[PDB]
Amino acid sequence: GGQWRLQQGLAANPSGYGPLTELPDWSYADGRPAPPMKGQLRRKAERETFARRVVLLSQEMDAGLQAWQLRQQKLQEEQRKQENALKPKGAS
Amino acid sequence: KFTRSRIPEKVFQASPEDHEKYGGDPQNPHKLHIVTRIKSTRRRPYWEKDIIKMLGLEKAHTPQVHKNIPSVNAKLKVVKHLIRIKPLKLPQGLPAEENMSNTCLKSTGELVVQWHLKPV
Amino acid sequence: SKAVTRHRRVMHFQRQKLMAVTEYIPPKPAIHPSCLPGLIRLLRREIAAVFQDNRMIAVCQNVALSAEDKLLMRHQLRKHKILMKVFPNQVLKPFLEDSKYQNLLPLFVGHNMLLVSEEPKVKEMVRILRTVPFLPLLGGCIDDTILSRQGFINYSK
Amino acid sequence: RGRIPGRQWIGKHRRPRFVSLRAKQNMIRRLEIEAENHYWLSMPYMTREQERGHAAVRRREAFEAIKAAATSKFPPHRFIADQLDHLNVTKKWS
Amino acid sequence: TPVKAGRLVVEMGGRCEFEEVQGFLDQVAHKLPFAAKAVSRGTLEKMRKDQEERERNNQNPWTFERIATANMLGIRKVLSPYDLTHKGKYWGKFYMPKRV
RNA sequence: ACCCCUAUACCUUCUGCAUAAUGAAUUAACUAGAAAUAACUUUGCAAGGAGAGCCAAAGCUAAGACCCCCGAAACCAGACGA
RNA sequence: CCGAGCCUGGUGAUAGCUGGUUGUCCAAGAUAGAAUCUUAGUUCAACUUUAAAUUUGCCCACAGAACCAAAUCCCCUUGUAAAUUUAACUGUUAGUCCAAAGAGGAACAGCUCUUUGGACACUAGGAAAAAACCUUGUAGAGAGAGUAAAAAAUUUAACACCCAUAGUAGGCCUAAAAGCAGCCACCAAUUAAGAAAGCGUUCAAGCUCAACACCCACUACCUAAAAAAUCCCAAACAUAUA
RNA sequence: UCUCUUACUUUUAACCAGUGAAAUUGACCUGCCCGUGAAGAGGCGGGCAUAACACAGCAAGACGAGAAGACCCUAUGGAGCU
RNA sequence: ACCUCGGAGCAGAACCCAACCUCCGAGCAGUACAUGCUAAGACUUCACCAGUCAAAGCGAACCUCAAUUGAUCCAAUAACUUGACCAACGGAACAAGUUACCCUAGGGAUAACAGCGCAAUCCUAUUCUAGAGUCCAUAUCAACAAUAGGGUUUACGACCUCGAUGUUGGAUCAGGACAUCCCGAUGGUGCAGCCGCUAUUAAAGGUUCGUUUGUUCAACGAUUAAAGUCCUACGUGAUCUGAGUUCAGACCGGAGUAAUCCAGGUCGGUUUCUAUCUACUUUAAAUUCCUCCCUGUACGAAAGGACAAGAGAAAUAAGGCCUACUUCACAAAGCGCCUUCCCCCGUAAAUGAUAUCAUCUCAACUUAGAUACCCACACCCACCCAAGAACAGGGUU
Ligand SMILES: C[NH+](C)c1cc(NC(=O)CNC(C)(C)C)c(O)c2c1C[C@H]1C[C@H]3[C@H]([NH+](C)C)C(O)=C(C(N)=O)C(=O)[C@@]3(O)C(O)=C1C2=O
Ligand SMILES: [Mg+2]
Ligand SMILES: [Mg+2]
Ligand SMILES: [Mg+2]
Ligand SMILES: [Mg+2]
Ligand SMILES: [Mg+2]
Ligand SMILES: [Mg+2]
Ligand SMILES: [Mg+2]
Ligand SMILES: [Mg+2]
Ligand SMILES: [Mg+2]
Ligand SMILES: [Mg+2]
Ligand SMILES: [Mg+2]
Ligand SMILES: [Mg+2]
Ligand SMILES: [Mg+2]
Ligand SMILES: [Mg+2]
Ligand SMILES: [Mg+2]
Ligand SMILES: [Mg+2]
Ligand SMILES: [Mg+2]
Ligand SMILES: [Mg+2]
Ligand SMILES: [Mg+2]
Ligand SMILES: [Mg+2]
Ligand SMILES: [Mg+2]
Ligand SMILES: [Mg+2]
Ligand SMILES: [Mg+2]
Ligand SMILES: [Mg+2]
Ligand SMILES: [Mg+2]
Ligand SMILES: [Mg+2]
Ligand SMILES: [Mg+2]
Ligand SMILES: [Mg+2]
Ligand SMILES: [Mg+2]
Ligand SMILES: [Mg+2]
Ligand SMILES: [Mg+2]
Ligand SMILES: [Mg+2]
Ligand SMILES: [Mg+2]
Ligand SMILES: [Mg+2]
Ligand SMILES: [Mg+2]
Ligand SMILES: [Mg+2]
Ligand SMILES: [Mg+2]
Ligand SMILES: [Mg+2]
Ligand SMILES: [Mg+2]
Ligand SMILES: [Mg+2]
Ligand SMILES: [Mg+2]
Ligand SMILES: [Mg+2]
Ligand SMILES: [Mg+2]
Ligand SMILES: [Mg+2]
Ligand SMILES: [Mg+2]
Ligand SMILES: [Mg+2]
Ligand SMILES: [Mg+2]
Ligand SMILES: [Mg+2]
Ligand SMILES: [Mg+2]
Ligand SMILES: [Mg+2]
Ligand SMILES: [Mg+2]
Ligand SMILES: [Mg+2]
Repeated sequence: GGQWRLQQGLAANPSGYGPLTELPDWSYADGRPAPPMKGQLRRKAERETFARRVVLLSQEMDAGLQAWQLRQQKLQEEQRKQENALKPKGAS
Repeated sequence: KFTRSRIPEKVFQASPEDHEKYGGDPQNPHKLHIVTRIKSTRRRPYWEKDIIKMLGLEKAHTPQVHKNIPSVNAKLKVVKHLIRIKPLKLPQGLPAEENMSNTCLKSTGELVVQWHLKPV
Repeated sequence: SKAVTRHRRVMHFQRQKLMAVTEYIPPKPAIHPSCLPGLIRLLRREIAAVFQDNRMIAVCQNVALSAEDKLLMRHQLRKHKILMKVFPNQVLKPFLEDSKYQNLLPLFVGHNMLLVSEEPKVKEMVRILRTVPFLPLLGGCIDDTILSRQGFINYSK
Repeated sequence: RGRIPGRQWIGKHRRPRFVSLRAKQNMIRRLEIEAENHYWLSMPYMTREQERGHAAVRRREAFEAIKAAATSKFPPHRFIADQLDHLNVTKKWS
Repeated sequence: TPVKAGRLVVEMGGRCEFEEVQGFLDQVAHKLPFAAKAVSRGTLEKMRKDQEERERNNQNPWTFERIATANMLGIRKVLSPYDLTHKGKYWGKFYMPKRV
């Protein structure tokens, strides 16, 4: 039922990113939370790594755009600074 | 003789009907691509194997984020037959430092910043 | 093998699959459009002539009559001055229908023949007909009165 | 009764293969995926001139780290504790 | 003498029609070493506009030309460089008129 | 225990061996990688090193660590045989 | 076992040739070429391995590379992480099919020879078995799950009816050429028939077709095989919502 | 000799008693058809067949055993002869 | 035949790129006499060797060409320099034939047999309708050409096998295909009849004996209903043969100086196997000719001359058996005798729709259209047997 699960946004494998795989398997009977599971720890580390790449590539591109802007304004500044320093004489 | 392939530039000139079929906005392009490898590099040229290694898609079905910049798109265009490109969508915005530990990518292609594992 | 062979070469299976996937698909109509919904002017002048002139018009079924017989009968009726007009039905019938001697309409079916003349010399016509037994004298109309075969005979004696 | 001359799938005379439906539905599916790739690579966020140097520092510094490792190869330290600990292979109780 | 697909081999004319010529021309065509059809100006034009009408009317989203020129699925690994211009209508010396 | 499902001995040789290519009945024993020039590693001492000889524009001294087995048809010398 | 006895010795003759080559476990790893009494081998190169030193290596963009096709070279970005050099060596140097461009041969070969790229000499799944085709690669345990490639479709040939006199045996041409051996013309009478499209006459004579009438209407799917040798080869099934 | 072969005796033979080899042998729980495949299958695929086990006979197969092809090619291998 | 060097194509655009692939050339000539000296940086024939270009400088002045070539040692010479069609051109200082009298090591890396691939050649079918057939393509035959098959030849390839897959014919026993030689059924005929020709269907049954050749084959003699075409490791040598062919001896002619050789002939010349496994070892329905009769009938001008229906008489095959002959003799045999039974499909017709006629109909439809064997079963020590290798079987009243 993978295509149906994708159509509902719930991955395609039921062992993927849902509560059925990401909730803790057990807990102590008194009610204490169990130590975190190893696969879930690995998944959370990999998700942090992904999210940190999303922030970087966005901010590297969002920095390159403003660098391109701040360069074209300097080029148009050195194109608009066109005051003739001496004054035309001669046949005028 | 078998060589590399120059793909005409028209293929990447998109149509308004293409926009309504795959809703994306020509003005305001999307910034980051979720690229997943969905075919092998075996039975394929060595240069296509080299690009899959460069793009970091050695494992199949493992998603990678890349820039929607002209240079990366050129490489993804030599391997477009062995991959799936989707736009990375950001509903609640870019992750923050206080939110970087509760993210999930989801099959819709939507990096959500708050994962709770609780019914709505 | 070379790229050009004397026989149709066996393709690679992916190329076979490509051909099968890129075959032509004709447009299919939704509700099947099958299920969805001359000389006659000259001939008109000639029929206007045989009806606005000769007072006697006689219809006879055009029995087979081998050439010599067709020709001979014609020369005898020519003697008593009678014309053998053979004019088509697909022009003749609707003209009768709107030019008012429409009671001759259920009579001009099958092969037919007009024996017309200004002179009502019906007796000679009769003598001929009876020499050839397999001819009917279907009917006709003298002095604008529709008459049967027996009426023709009466207005004959 | 029906033998293909030689090996079946190589040569001048092969055993004929035909395309089933699922084989065509599989090829059609991969075609739709590739067409959606053609669209999402048709709207570049940046232009080449706009991206001409936006990653130069990160790439240069990464290669400097690679050079740092490949330069910092050297033999490991040796220890008198590591040498004298071998004397414990004759540590008797009494 | 090398003959390719789409070349007229003989031409006839005069105070005659296509039926008259078509009889013995189809006989000769049949005995020719390649596929061959007796054609007129009208029938040749009708064939070409029939092929154009079929190409415009095709309801298949996937054409050989599109897939081959875009290297969709990496299909140039089983195609030939001449197939980029032949577009799946030619396979060696054989022309396939039913392909669009 | 069988029945059920899955599974084309091994070695050598080769582009490729279930091959109907080689070898093998099996058991026990016997039966096949020898060293230099350098290099590298680890000690010693160090503009010198080595228990004469030799090397030395950081070397020299010492050590460690690498080079198989069976098989012709022949050739020659001296004896022994009608 | 005499094309040159036998025995001992040199002798552990020699063998670019065959055969053989002994504990465990991990790892990297598949071959452009040139010489050669050489092509059954070797040496150098290339590729491969280890250890060191250093800095760029692959992918690539405008610009750019000659007169008489696919592509490449060059190449900043960029995405990546390799590269070169120094030191030390072995081994491989008898290659197969597939796709593509060619060449030779028969536009033969499971044929031969080059080139670009796969794959195989490594795993697993599929294509019946299966090297070389497709899916897929990095290894363990599981009586969990989502998938990838992945199952051949086709069945063809009915075609009218009814009618026909005649200028003339058009001329020429001929033995005669009478619609019809050949040539020229191709008018003409009847409601409507070619100085005749096919057949048939030595020539004639004949009977069809095109024309009248007639009438519902030309109904008009435009397509096409079969052969070998032990014994056919899964069993079957047109109809319950992809 | 053959058409066209038959009969008998002796040897061999088979059964009983005594004595007791040889080549050969990867392991075998060792079937038929079609197909496949290093291109000719007991062992692979699809089908079929099938309780177990002696004795006699046969020679179609196990590319049956024997002899590291006598032919052909190669080897910077021999030898005889001219 | 080739072996070294260069240009062009293959190899279209940086480089590179093979074939006993397609073409063309070279093994110099001419000039000069600074064609002296030296020296940065480069190229490079995929290695090395070798080869190539070159600024600046000193000294003067004010090379063309495409290849046009040859290492080391050694030799010559006072020296500078100079020596190979070393052309097998990265060159051994200097060495040919022959071997069937042969030997060894290997090779299925490589030929001969067979298999396999392939189908040029070979064979067949169809399409096309020139032409032949008096006329008339299509009774029959058939060009130019087209489309398909087949796998019998001759080849081509070199994929299994050279630590052996033994061979030509013949014998024996044959399994199979049908593309049918005969026997059956049918359609056409340029079919009067008898004969034929040709096509459809049919593989149950059958398909002779001799002279010469080693002979397959072929010719010839005599028959026959006919004397098929093929496949099966050119079926089958652990069943046989050995004439040929394929070792060592010899002869003739030829080749060579000779040794020796001939894809020419000729005489002679060792054919092993005791069977382990697989498989197999008794599955009763016969065909064909001839004679007489039909009948000198049908048919035909005559000459000639049928098919059905009926009766017999054989031959072969299969199975059995001794009465008599014969080999023989309590019996086995053939040379003797007895028995032997179904169909068979190509087509030809009737009724009748699609298509109110007609039409044999991939319309519904109608017609031509097996029995027999065998069958009960701890009397069994033993004896006998027409039963039998052993075992089993029958009889013993
Ligand atoms: C069997 N015969 C016909 C034969 C044939 C060939 N080869 C050919 O003729 C060629 N055949 C081919 C082409 C290879 C198929 C042969 O080559 C031979 C022989 C015979 C042998 C005899 C050998 C024998 N020994 C080994 C038992 C012997 O006793 C002697 C002897 N003189 O003492 C031999 O001669 C013998 O060794 C030998 O030479 C033979 C063959 O060479
Ligand atoms: Mg095969
Ligand atoms: Mg043709
Ligand atoms: Mg071993
Ligand atoms: Mg081999
Ligand atoms: Mg084999
Ligand atoms: Mg074996
Ligand atoms: Mg083999
Ligand atoms: Mg062998
Ligand atoms: Mg061997
Ligand atoms: Mg042992
Ligand atoms: Mg010597
Ligand atoms: Mg004496
Ligand atoms: Mg002796
Ligand atoms: Mg040795
Ligand atoms: Mg490894
Ligand atoms: Mg040499
Ligand atoms: Mg050499
Ligand atoms: Mg060698
Ligand atoms: Mg994995
Ligand atoms: Mg005994
Ligand atoms: Mg053995
Ligand atoms: Mg196999
Ligand atoms: Mg088999
Ligand atoms: Mg076996
Ligand atoms: Mg036995
Ligand atoms: Mg053997
Ligand atoms: Mg040997
Ligand atoms: Mg030998
Ligand atoms: Mg050699
Ligand atoms: Mg020698
Ligand atoms: Mg020697
Ligand atoms: Mg070089
Ligand atoms: Mg200068
Ligand atoms: Mg040489
Ligand atoms: Mg040389
Ligand atoms: Mg001799
Ligand atoms: Mg071979
Ligand atoms: Mg052969
Ligand atoms: Mg004719
Ligand atoms: Mg061939
Ligand atoms: Mg080869
Ligand atoms: Mg052999
Ligand atoms: Mg063997
Ligand atoms: Mg037949
Ligand atoms: Mg044989
Ligand atoms: Mg045998
Ligand atoms: Mg024998
Ligand atoms: Mg010998
Ligand atoms: Mg004798
Ligand atoms: Mg066996
Ligand atoms: Mg009779
Ligand atoms: Mg009827």
